[PDB]
Amino acid sequence: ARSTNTFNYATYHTLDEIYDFMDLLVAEHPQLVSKLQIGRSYEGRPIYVLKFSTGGSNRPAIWIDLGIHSREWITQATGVWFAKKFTEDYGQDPSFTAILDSMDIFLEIVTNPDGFAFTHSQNRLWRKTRSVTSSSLCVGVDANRNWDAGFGKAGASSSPCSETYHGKYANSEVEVKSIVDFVKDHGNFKAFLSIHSYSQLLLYPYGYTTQSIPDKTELNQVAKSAVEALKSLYGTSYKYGSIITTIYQASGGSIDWSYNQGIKYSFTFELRDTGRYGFLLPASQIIPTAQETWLGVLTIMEHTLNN
Ligand SMILES: O=C(O)[C@@H](O)Cc1ccccc1
Ligand SMILES: [Zn+2]
Repeated sequence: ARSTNTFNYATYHTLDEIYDFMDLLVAEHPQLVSKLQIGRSYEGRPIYVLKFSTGGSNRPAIWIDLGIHSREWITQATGVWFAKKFTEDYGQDPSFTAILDSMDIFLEIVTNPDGFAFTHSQNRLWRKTRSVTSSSLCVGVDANRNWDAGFGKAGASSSPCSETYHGKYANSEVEVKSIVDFVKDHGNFKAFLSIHSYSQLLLYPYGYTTQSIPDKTELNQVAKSAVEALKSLYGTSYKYGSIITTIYQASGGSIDWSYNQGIKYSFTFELRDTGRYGFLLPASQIIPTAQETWLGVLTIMEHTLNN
């Protein structure tokens, strides 16, 4: 792909293709997009975030990350599509234009680059990072169990060989600490969205505790509105609710952490499907998934801009 206009959005790509895509995009829309390196992975690959902004100084922002679990390929694919869509819709879509005119969007397409490279080279279903666990033969940590939110409580495994291993301590994974430092340093994030697959769910906090968040009514109403928007295109049906009541008890998850930092609009999307293909969703479903997920995300952004 010589231009972001010739990149194939309807197929799954490797890490290099996605990193090359980032530079094409910046080159084409220098005034709107910037590439930031917020850290380096365990195996030393750069960790990149795309910043979409029309100016200002430390405008309130929206965080969106994809690919924290490497095998959920539909998420990195949706992230690439979103990056392109942002550049297409600014100045065309009134709603999206109003958002970018007042807020910045930070997009992390490949949150776990080492695991992503591993899914391409050796094990398509790899979920964790690739950090070497000292007193074990088992590699990696579930980066979505490593956050400082009920860290180590029920909903995570203490065994290094588990798919849900939480790691030695909160934020032990550089892929996680890189995000934590960046968001803490920025201090003006208003929304935090973390995308996964599969199950077709829209979740809000909490996963580590049965306690209800103080903003439950509002977040529930936003979730309802976002799922209605998403369903409007292809009829894809999503359920919504707090993590613990909807999926399962899970400790150390990112949105529990972000909400505890005061970032009210903290949500996780679990993309298509419901099990027919699961992690191996056909390339033919990439665009439809991305398009409908965009309506759900845009709904949340609109609420953020106004409240
Ligand atoms: O097991 C997982 O990571 C997610 O799919 C569910 C989840 C989302 C957000 C926070 C905790 C858990
Ligand atoms: Zn996941």
